[PDB]
Amino acid sequence: VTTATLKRQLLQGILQIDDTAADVPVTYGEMVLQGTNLVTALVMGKAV
Amino acid sequence: RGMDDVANARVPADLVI
Repeated sequence: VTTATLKRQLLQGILQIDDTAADVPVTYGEMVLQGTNLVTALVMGKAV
Repeated sequence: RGMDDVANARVPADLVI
């Protein structure tokens, strides 16, 4: 991560570009407590 | 105990009242 000035100074002749497009995930991956996890977080105070 | 929370024989012996 850098400034545009340093990016240009690096891309002109120092570094070489490999690719211009890439693949990226689109999911957040939520999580919630249910089942035996809710009952153990009220009578004991812990969860896994 | 439990962990399910969803929310005879004739024997001789004297008995008095």
